[PDB]
Amino acid sequence: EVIELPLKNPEIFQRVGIKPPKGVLLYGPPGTGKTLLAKAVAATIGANFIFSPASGIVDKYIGESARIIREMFAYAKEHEPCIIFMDEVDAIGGRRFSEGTSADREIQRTLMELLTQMDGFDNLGQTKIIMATNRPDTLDPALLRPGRLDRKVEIPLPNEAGRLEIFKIHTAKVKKTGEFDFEAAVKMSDGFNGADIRNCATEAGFFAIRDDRDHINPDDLMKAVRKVAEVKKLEGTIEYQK
Amino acid sequence: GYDRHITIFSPEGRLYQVEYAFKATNQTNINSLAVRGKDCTVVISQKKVPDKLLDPTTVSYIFCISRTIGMVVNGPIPDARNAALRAKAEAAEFRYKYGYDMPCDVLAKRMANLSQIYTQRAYMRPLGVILTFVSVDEELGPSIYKTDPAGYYVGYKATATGPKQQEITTNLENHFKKSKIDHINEESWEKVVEFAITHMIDALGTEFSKNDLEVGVATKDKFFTLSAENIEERLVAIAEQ
Amino acid sequence: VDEKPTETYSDVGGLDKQIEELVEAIVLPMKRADKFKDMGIRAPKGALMYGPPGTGKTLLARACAAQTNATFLKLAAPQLVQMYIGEGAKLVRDAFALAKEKAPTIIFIDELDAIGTKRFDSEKSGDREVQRTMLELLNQLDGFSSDDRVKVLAATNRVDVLDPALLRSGRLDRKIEFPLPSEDSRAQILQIHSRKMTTDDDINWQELARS
Amino acid sequence: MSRDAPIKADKDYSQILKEEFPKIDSLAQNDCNSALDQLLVLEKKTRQASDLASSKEVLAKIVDLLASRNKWDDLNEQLTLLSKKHGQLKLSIQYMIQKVMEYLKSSKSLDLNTRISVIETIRVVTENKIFVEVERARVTKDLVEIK
Amino acid sequence: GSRRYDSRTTIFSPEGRLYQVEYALESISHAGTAIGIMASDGIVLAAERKVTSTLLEQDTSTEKLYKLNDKIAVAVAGLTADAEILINTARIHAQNYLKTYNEDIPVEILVRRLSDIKQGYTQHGGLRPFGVSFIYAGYDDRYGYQLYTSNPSGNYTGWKAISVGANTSAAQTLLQMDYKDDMKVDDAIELALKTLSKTTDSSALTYDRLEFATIRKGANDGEVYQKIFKPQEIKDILVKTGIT
Amino acid sequence: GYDLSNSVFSPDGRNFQVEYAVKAVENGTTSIGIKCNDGVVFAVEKLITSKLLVPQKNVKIQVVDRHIGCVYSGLIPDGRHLVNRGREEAASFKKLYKTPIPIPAFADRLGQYVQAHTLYNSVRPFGVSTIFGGVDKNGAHLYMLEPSGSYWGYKGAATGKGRQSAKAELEKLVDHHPEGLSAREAVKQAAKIIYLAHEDNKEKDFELEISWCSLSETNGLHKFVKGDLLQEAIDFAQKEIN
Amino acid sequence: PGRLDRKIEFPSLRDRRERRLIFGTIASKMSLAPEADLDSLIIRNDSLSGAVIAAIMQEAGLRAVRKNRYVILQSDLEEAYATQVKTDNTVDKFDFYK
Amino acid sequence: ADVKGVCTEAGMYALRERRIHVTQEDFELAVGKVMNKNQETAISVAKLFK
Amino acid sequence: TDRYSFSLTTFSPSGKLGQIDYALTAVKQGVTSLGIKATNGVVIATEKKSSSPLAMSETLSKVSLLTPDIGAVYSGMGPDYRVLVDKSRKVAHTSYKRIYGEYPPTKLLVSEVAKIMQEATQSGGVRPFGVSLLIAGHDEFNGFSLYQVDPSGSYFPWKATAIGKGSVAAKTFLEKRWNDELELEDAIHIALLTLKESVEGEFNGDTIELAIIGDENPDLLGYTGIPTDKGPRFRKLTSQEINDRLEAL
Ligand SMILES: Nc1ncnc2c1ncn2[C@@H]1O[C@H](COP(=O)(O)OP(=O)(O)OP(=O)(O)O)[C@@H](O)[C@H]1O
Ligand SMILES: Nc1ncnc2c1ncn2[C@@H]1O[C@H](COP(=O)(O)OP(=O)(O)O)[C@@H](O)[C@H]1O
Ligand SMILES: [Mg+2]
Ligand SMILES: [Mg+2]
Repeated sequence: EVIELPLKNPEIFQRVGIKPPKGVLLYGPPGTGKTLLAKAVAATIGANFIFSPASGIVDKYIGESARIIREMFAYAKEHEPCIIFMDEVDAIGGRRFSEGTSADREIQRTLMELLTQMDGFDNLGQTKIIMATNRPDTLDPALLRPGRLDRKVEIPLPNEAGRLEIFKIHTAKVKKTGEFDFEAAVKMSDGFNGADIRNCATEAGFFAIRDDRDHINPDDLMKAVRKVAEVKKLEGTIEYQK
Repeated sequence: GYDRHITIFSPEGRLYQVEYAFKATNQTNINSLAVRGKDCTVVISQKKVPDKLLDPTTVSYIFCISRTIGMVVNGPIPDARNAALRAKAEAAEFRYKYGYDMPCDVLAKRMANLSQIYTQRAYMRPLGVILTFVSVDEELGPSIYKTDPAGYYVGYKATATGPKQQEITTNLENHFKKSKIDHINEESWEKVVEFAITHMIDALGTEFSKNDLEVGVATKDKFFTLSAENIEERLVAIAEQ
Repeated sequence: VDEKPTETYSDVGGLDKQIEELVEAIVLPMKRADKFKDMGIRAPKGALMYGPPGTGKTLLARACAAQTNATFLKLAAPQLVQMYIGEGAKLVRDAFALAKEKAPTIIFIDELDAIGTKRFDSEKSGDREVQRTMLELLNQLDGFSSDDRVKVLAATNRVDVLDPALLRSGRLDRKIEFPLPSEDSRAQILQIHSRKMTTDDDINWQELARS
Repeated sequence: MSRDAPIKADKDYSQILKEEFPKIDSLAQNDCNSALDQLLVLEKKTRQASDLASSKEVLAKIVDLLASRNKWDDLNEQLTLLSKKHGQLKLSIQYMIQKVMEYLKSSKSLDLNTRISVIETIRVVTENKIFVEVERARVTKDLVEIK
Repeated sequence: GSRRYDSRTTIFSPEGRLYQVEYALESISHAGTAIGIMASDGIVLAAERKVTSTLLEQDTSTEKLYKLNDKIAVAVAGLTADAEILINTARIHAQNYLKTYNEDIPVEILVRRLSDIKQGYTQHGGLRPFGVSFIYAGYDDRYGYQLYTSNPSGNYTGWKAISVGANTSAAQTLLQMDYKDDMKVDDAIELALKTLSKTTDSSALTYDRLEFATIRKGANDGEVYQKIFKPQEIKDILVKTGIT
Repeated sequence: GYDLSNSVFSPDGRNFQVEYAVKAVENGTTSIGIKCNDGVVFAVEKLITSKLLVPQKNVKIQVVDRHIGCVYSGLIPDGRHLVNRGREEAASFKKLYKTPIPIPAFADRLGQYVQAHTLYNSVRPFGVSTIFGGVDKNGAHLYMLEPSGSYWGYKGAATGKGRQSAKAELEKLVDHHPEGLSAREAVKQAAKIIYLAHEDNKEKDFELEISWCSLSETNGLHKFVKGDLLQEAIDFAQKEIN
Repeated sequence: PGRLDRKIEFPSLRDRRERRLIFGTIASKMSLAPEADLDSLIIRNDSLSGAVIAAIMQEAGLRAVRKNRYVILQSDLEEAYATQVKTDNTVDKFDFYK
Repeated sequence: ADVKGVCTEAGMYALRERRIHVTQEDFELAVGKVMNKNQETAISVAKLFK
Repeated sequence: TDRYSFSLTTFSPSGKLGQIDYALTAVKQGVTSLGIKATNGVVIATEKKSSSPLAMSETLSKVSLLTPDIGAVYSGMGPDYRVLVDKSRKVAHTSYKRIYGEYPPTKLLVSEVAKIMQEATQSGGVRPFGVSLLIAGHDEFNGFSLYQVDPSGSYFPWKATAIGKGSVAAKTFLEKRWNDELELEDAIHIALLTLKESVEGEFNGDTIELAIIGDENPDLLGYTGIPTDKGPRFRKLTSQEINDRLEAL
């Protein structure tokens, strides 16, 4: 609604005489598929795509990070329609310093250079940023402000029958004899991340493959959704969000 | 440094050590629902026992601190016992020096004050339990006072505790909005149990059994608990409502 | 590539279970990839190996890699910690690009306690070189490079230190402890060492194992 | 739903009362209330499945009366009352409604029916969220044509 | 456990110097100016408050001037909170001396006792010392009027004119040029006000932010009258000396 | 940090020092407690580390009062201190209220004591689990007390390395007798599940110890199982596992 | 001063009268509920910066597309108001800091 | 610089009033503006202190 | 063992006692409270708040009675006031009602509670109480007085003051609204109107807590036929009474 709808049709947004909606912030648990979704949105619309991790732009050479996003931006302004994926912005996040070292002040400059491109004397057109953050608490109010960012998308865990919807994509792929224990499976894999449902299927096929068949029997899966669920909650994130 | 490792103030003015106490009472995953009747106070709480080899009868969270005043505990059972022991000792003491048994209000306040002292001391850890005290006093009527690990307490029309307690709040809020009074107008204590069970099913979506429930009722001048046989009569009586 | 021909598991004595786990994790997908492909399930992204030094782990990946016919890469995380931000970030990026190139490959990373823990997000937390290299590891094991041919093996000393977000399923899949050798296991590890020299009926390895 | 005991036992009873299906019918011809009293029992169960079988019987009974405007109020009302309480899960009672809703359509042969029927249907579905809502609008819509 | 959270608060440095005492002197420099001037007929104590506001009642406040006994009052420069303990210790000690010898406490004895407490706290217990500096105005028969300064380490030094708290250096230098031994209490009142107008802790010096007290032997029969002037009696003297 | 002491605490609800202390108990000796109709039958796996040892002359079973068996695992000095404390508590109850201490009352006091050491950093938490029960005036009871300060009623309990094997067969023992079993028969069943829990300790060799407090046999006194009865239990367990 | 004698500090506290003026400018660009009382919104807003109010019109006109209109009504505005201003939870924490 | 700051500040107010000549009133506004910057940081150690 | 005797409150190298500065932050997180001294009474007022709609605020007191003629009100932490109110009543009895047979002067009481603060910043194992108290009262030797107790261990008399999160704004309100002569009636009307801007929720008399140290009430005396004694000068206002003063704005 934020991203795709003004890129293909800006005609409706100009007609009404509202400003184009721009900026989305993604945050959620680990494993929930922010990357999987980043990868997906890029296809759907077909807009030009720069997947860049934000821990990837950092160099001890000052203003190098500021240089990198400025060029990325100039490229995006040319290559419209374009969505710039700033993934894991939490790396160059945080705020303050000036009693820090000049590495921090550069991170603060880069963070600020971001700030220059979006709004200022430069603007977005049919450029567009998606920022992904894995912790919103590393993330700073200057980028949680309306301005930056119209819709703040909070992505939960996959719901009770959301988790059942993911099992369907995956159990489609497999060759099986017929599994009818999928309802049962989602009661045991409750409190799960989607990363770990994918792990549920990979384990079941281990047992199938070890027994030397290519079929996943339902018994292989029952055991499998229990084998992942014990060790998951033992080493669980225990993330806190805003 | 040590502004989160002991009970000293931080630049924020907020005691992180104290916050951690409230982040351990919801990890036992026990919900409670407590309602004031017209002549009674009823409290029902979870008693999930997932084992064949634990005796379910001895798994409990309702401890009788006075003969008239029950106490229901949400949070870890070592700290529960210590807080129960201390509360019983004080309630007895009040009879001894003032010539009548300790009120619910003051018993709540006394544990509240001890909780503050335990977060004043930097080597003493506070007891990380949320205590609900249910009674019927003769000078306060049907009463609920709920103390918390920090040392704060207030009275209540009704209250809930646990991770899913927001759902319980929705039911209670509608009930007292429509009635336009701070209690349930029901003159039979048994039917206040029946009502309580109904709203527990509504809130959590969970169908209860007699071995998932544990019920405490303070009527006038006595506190008793229902046994699982008696709780089953109530569960059959839901079908007769 | 610093592949030496197979060490061989016979010669890595004791600890039967550890040997059992590596076969299941690595060789079974590499050989039986066709079955994993038809099914459309993914071949392990990583296996975490953790436990005290000298439990044999090195010997084992070097044996496995020759058998499975993947190259042996040598990567050690305590080195990659530097004072220079640029220089320190660079070799992570180099090692990722080179691995995919030389793929299929077994990357063997030693002592990932230098990626540290991040559990905080305060002003100081490492200045954003310690936090930052944790997130660069998360992009290694993110599926923006195909990790079904690459197989990431890593060794670390404790995981209790390390933040548990990095540890989840698809980071790292199997979480495999390496305990000390037991009484009987000690005797097997002693014998193979002794097998190398002159071996005689005077010596009893069990005797030495119990003391 | 829960345990393994309700699936079998409840089903077993519905079979036993389905062998006693002619009994319910014969009494319904003598007085409505006698046979009605049987439907109440049936639609209190704990397995979802045994109520599928039993929600045929709720539809059939009022068909044997043929059908009575006064009696119509109660049947649709009883359903609404059962929905709030439980319904054997709130998802369960929506498929029950869906079965009885086809009967409402085809009962139609008076103005008189049409008017009473729109008053029952509008109410049921305000707390539901499925296909019931399409059907409500449609039967409402017969009275629109007349309007 | 207990040793985990202790950092060894009171210990010497390689210079020999006690961390908490060094720190304590900084916090007394935050607190307002207090000046004492010993005349040959009294002692003038004059202090400018570290707080002033139009909503602050300063007309009943005696937050710097406190009487320890009938012939010994103090002015306070430092933490008011910390000072309160020593003030009530002093009252107890002076009354104790009166109880046992039926004679008024000399100024030397009372100051020494307080000093011992401050030393004691850095010596043992890990306690912070009191971060206050007092100027004692006192009369005794033997040495007459005696003026004393005490520092947070727990040592006392005699003076004729001295300043503690804020602007100690500036106040001292003006006093050196103006002070004479032929000064009377009248002259000392004028000097104190002028010095505080040049060492003012904002951009104005006012009666309502001035606490002022003398101890004068001009009371009949050689008796000593401690007078703590009200701010409107200060105001009268403010127009007399021509500050206003 | 939050793991230096035991009155540090964490937002995760963990207390670390206490959880660490359970690891000593989990590497302790196998010890079981069977709730019987007439009493309780305790049995403990006693490892034979050398041929130099004197058999049945080292005990981990100390009697409290004349009717409470107590058998513990983890650190032996620490557990012997906890039992030493509870011999005083039993004496105190007997002094003041002139009765041998009831089993639920005894549990309450011990729980308080173990609570105290997790509330102060100037003393060290305990790292032992005790299994104690007996026959009192309110019937036979069985309690296991965690080093956390938590106890419950138990129809079967176990602790030590071989707790996995023991508990699994205690489920089956309660499924053999859902209406409970005799104390006399439970001698032979205590033997059987120590033998099966010695398959977790089959690099080692063992001595079987059994002790009971039951109304039917020992008349509500805690005694040791010895002589021909003990040897019968050994012979029973031997044939079952063969 | 002399580097920078003019120094303008920008508030967000504002005035009631100040919020009316932001609305008008917006309204020129896209009229918000031009058949209903605008003035309720002004009263209700009480911390909002100029930015939040720009986010309001734009998010309302997102909702315009859904509802399938080319006009923004007061219902759109009220939901725009409801959210984007309820971030954090500290309700629980402040129970014991009351 | 602070002195200089008064001169410039003073001419904002005169300009608006549409009177060229500087006056006592133009001065009182001008010293109040320049002193504002300083009074605010001086009330927090002059009030609500210990 | 115990070895906590090293003071938690200690000097920093930039001066100031660090621990009490931290504690003062907690006062400006708390509820807002204010007190205006009239020439014919004192009014103290605070806002009641609740974390649940099912909490009762008639079982919640934040203005409490220390003695019949001296009331107190806080801003800061709930728990810390809860313990300290009991200790305030206790020291008022031990140090003047068993020695001089009467309730302490307002000056005397304020000083004593500042000592309790002081010794909770002295020695280990004790951190300060994170409250500031307004202690308004009446004694017969200095009339009405309004004090403000600091978490420092010091006090200050004021003519009108406020404490809490909205203190700074509230005191600017009282600055124009205070005068040399005031009435108690108009003092109340100022106090409610100021606390209107420091309450974000309801503004009913059920959620606004008001108390006066006005003049004696001989119906709260509890006895009659002694004309010498004067009833409680303090009088907490019930919710209905507060609603009348809301209509009197
Ligand atoms: N919606 C989905 N349907 C199918 N599989 C999914 C879905 N969501 C996630 N998964 C599975 O879980 C994996 C983990 O998701 P992903 O790699 O995007 O994590 P993330 O939330 O970005 O974490 P980090 O915080 O490490 O960046 C995916 O690679 C995919 O296999
Ligand atoms: N199980 C084993 N049998 C024989 N020697 C072994 C065994 N494990 C370790 N060693 C010896 O100890 C050395 C260190 O072990 P290595 O594989 O390099 O370990 P890690 O990765 O655990 O630090 C080996 O080079 C070998 O000499
Ligand atoms: Mg990712
Ligand atoms: Mg190695």
